[PDB]
Amino acid sequence: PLKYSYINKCSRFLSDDRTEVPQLVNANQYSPCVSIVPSTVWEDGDYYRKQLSPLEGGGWLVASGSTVAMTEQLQMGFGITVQYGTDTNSVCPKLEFA
Amino acid sequence: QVYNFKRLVFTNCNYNLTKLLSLFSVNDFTCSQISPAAIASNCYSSLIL
Amino acid sequence: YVDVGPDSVKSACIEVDIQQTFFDKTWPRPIDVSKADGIIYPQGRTYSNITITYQGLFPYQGDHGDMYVYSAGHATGTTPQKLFVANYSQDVKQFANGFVVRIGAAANSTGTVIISPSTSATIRKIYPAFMLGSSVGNFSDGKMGRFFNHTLVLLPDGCGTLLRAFYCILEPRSGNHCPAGNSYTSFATYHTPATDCSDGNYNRNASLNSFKEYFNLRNCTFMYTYNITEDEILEWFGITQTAQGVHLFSSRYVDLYGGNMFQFATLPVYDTIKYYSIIPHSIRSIQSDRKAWAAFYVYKLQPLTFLLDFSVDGYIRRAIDCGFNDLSQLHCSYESFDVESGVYSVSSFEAKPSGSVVEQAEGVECDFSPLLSGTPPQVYNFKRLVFTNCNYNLTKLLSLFSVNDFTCSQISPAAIASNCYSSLILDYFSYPLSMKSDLSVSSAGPISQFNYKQSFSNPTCLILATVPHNLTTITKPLKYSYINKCSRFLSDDRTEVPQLVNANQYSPCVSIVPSTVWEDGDYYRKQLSPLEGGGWLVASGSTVAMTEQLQMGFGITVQYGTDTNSVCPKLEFANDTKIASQLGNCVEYSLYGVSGRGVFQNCTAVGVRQQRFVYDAYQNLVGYYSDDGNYYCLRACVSVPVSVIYDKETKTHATLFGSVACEHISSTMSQYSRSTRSMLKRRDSTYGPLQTPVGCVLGLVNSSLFVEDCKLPLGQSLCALPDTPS
Repeated sequence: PLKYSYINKCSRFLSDDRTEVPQLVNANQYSPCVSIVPSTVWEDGDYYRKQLSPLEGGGWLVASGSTVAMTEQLQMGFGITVQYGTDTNSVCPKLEFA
Repeated sequence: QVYNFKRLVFTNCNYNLTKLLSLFSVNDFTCSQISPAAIASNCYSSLIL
Repeated sequence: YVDVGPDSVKSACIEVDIQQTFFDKTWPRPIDVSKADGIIYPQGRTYSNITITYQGLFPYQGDHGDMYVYSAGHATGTTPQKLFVANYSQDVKQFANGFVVRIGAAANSTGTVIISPSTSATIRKIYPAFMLGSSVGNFSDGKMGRFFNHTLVLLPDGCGTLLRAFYCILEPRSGNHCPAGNSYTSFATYHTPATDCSDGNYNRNASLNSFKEYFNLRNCTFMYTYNITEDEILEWFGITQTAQGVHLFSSRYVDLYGGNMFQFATLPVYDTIKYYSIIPHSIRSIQSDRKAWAAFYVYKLQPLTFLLDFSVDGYIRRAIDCGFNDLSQLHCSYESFDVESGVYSVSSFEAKPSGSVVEQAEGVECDFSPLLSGTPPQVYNFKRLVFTNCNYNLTKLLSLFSVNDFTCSQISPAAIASNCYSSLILDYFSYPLSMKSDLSVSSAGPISQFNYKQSFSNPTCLILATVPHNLTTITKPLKYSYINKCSRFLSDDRTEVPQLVNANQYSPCVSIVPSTVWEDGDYYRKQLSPLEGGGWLVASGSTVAMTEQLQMGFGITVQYGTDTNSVCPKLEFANDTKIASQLGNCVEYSLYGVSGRGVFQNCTAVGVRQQRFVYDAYQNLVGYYSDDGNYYCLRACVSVPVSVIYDKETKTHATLFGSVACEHISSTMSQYSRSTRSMLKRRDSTYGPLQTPVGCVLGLVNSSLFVEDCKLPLGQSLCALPDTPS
C-alpha cells in the first residue's frame, strides 16, 4: 500500500447540530462510513463527510483516519473463522483413506 | 486497508494450511475458543478467511 | 470481470406506462402454519414422527403477504405497443431478515387479464424478477429505486425454465425512456412470446436483453444460471442472508407436494442487503393472445418459535406459531398439538403507557437585562457579558430590537440560537447603521481594524439592530464614535508600527481615547515609558451624528463543550403540551433523574415534607412531592391476569379476565398480551362481555343451568359447561 491506513472515527451528526451518534463496527460487517472514506487515507488526521439521505432522517455521515509509514517488507494480517454443521461439512483437511 | 477487507468463503474443498504457513513469517499466532492445532485438523461446513 | 456478453445495441427503450390502478385487487392469503406453509426445513438434521420444537426465521402466521401481479403490456391488433406495468418499481422496501414467497398458487384456475380485464383470460404461473442492494436513491428524473454500486439481479430469462443471478454495477442508459434519459418514466423488463420461448428454441437471453436496454451491465463480479422445469403445482421460494453469504431456498427442488423448503443454493455475496424491490415486467404477446397471470405473494421472516410436527418420512406436516395467540402458547408449553382439556392460566396484559411526565429544576435564565438600559458604549469600548450554566432564549432577546443585520461566521445565524454550548458570550455597543458596511470579521474597514474583532477559533456572530420607541430606559451618545487610527510611533520618532485590534479584545489605544470622540478627526498621543521600549501611542477617531432611535451592534461568541455544554435554550414548556403532571393513567416519568412508569393521583400529604420521595420497606416509590406544593401518590401500574377454558372434546375455548371486571373490557385490546384476540372473536364477535362473581368473561353464555360437575369449574358456584355431544 502507499501507506498503511485506518479509520479512527465513524459517527453520524444529528440533523439539529447539537449531538452526534457513534457507529461501532458490527461483527462480520463493513462499517457504514466506508461509503465516504477514500481507498487510502491521503494524510494523517483527514476527515470526510456525506450528507445522509432524507430516508435516514437527515444529518451527516462523518469519518476520520490515520496512517502508518510503509515498510521494507509488507506487513499483513488475517482473520479466520469457521462454521459448524452436519451434512454440510464439505470442507476438510486433505485426506487419505488407504 | 483495514476497512476494505477481502473475504474468501471456502466450501467443498481440501486443505493443507502448513503450505500457507511456509509462505510467510508469522509474527503473531493465536486462536479463540479452539486450540491452534485443532482448527487446522477440524473438518467444517465452511472455512472463512 | 464476468463475460456476460455484449450489451443491447439501442440506448432506446419501449416506453413504460404506469397502469397501477388496473392492478388493484384484494386477495390476501394468510399463512396456514398448521399446514407448515412457508416453513423452511431445519439445517442438516432429520427426524421421525416425534414432535420437536424449534427457533429460527419464519413467516408470521397472520401475515397475509404482499401481492404482486404481472400482466401483458399494451398491444393492439396483432402487434406490440408501449409497455403497461404496475408501479412496483417505486416500491422500495427495507430488507428485513429475508422473505419467502408463494408462487403459482392460482395456476390451473382462471381470472382476468387485469390490464385489460374484460378479456377474462385464464391464469398461470409467472416468475418475478427482483433487485437487491445496500443503497437506493433517485434516478436522474427524480424517480425512486435507483440502486448504487453493485446490486443483485434475480432475473428469469425467457421461460421460467432458465434463471439467472447477477451481482453487477448497473449503468443507466441515455436513450429515450431509459434511466439516464430525461424522457424516463419507470424501469421495467419484458418478454416477447412471438420470438422468445420458441418451443424448439427457448430464448435464453430474452429477458436479460430487455433488461440491457435500460441498464448496461458494468464490471459484473458474479453470474449464475439454473436449470428449471415447468410445474403448475404451487411452489415456495425464499431468501436469507448471513456472513457466509445469501442463501436461496425452495420447496420445488425437494418437497414438491408438502411445500417444505430446502436450501437450493447459496451465493458468495455477503454484502449486506439493506433494500429490496421487485422489478415490473411485461408480456409482449399479440393482443388477443395476451395471458393473465397467477397471483404472487411475499411474506416476511421473523425470529419466532414453533412446534414442529414431523412425519416419519421427515417432512414437517404441521406447525404452531407459539406467539400467535394464547391457545398456541399453551400448545407450545405442553409440546403438543393436542392439549388435554382444562382451565389454564395464560400471560397477563401489560396494560398501557400514557404520555410522559417530567419534573426538573427550571428558572436559571441567562442574565441579559444590562442591554436594556443606560447609554451603550462606543464600539471600541464594547461591554461583555459571559454566561455559563444557564437557560436562554436568544430569539426572545432579539425581539426587543429591530434587527437590520443578522450574520455569523462558521455557524448559521439560526443554529447559534438553538445549539447548546459550554458558554455564551455577548458584546454590546452603540453603532450607527451608516457604518454597517464596515462591520464584518473580514472587513477592510476601520471598525474591524481598530475597534472590534472576533476570534476564528470559536463560532461568532455580528448583529445590527435598532431600539423601539417603547424601550425608554435606553439612552444614546452625543455622537456615535469609533477609532480610525491606532498605532505606536517607534522610539526613533520616524518609524511607526500599526496596532490592529486583537481578536475579542479592546485596542491598546482605548486607554488614551475619551469615552466618546468629541469631534470627527480628533486625535490623541501618549508618551511611552522606557519599559515599553519608548515611543508614542498614537490614535484618532471619527464620528457619526446621533439618530432618533439608538442604533446598536452586538458581537456574540460561543464555546462548545466536548461534554461541558451547560448553556442551552431551555424553555419552560413554551410551545409544548405542559406535561409537569397527569392525574393520570400509566405515564412514564422522570423526577430529577429518578425514573419509572406509573399512575399518579392527587392524594393527601405524609411527612417528612420536602424529602420529595416517599418509599416503602421494599424501596418502591410510594409517592412524590411536586414543586406545585402538592403531594401525589404513585401506584405504578397494574396488569390483567388472564386464563382460558379449553374444551378438548369439542376443540373450543373461552376466556376469563378475572378481577379486572368488564368495565375495562372491549372487543379488541390496545394493551396487549398477544399478537391477536381473533381466536375469541370466532364466536365472540357477536357477543358482549359477561360479568361473573369471579370476573368478566367472553363466550360463556348465561344458561343458568344447575350441574354437579362441569369438568371445567371456575371455582365458587361458577361452572363452565361443554357444548353437548355430537
